Amino acid sequence: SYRVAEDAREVYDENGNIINLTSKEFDLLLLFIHHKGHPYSREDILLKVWGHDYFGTDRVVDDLVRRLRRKMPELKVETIYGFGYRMM
Repeated sequence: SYRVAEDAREVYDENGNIINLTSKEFDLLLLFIHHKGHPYSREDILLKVWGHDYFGTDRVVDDLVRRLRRKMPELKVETIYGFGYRMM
């Protein structure tokens, strides 16, 4: 339902509306779309999006996912309760 330009870091919906993701939102999108079905824990996402020296709340991951899903409601992201997220 989306055209994802990984060079321009832009997303276009099926009608050609531009969807502007932040850099972390785009990184998260790439984790999902190239690994469909894979269960990502919150820590897994943190290490790949925030890096190796972040020790704060994992609720930043939940926030990032919600922002991505509000910007891209047709994405088949699913919450894995108590664990993390996957995209089908």
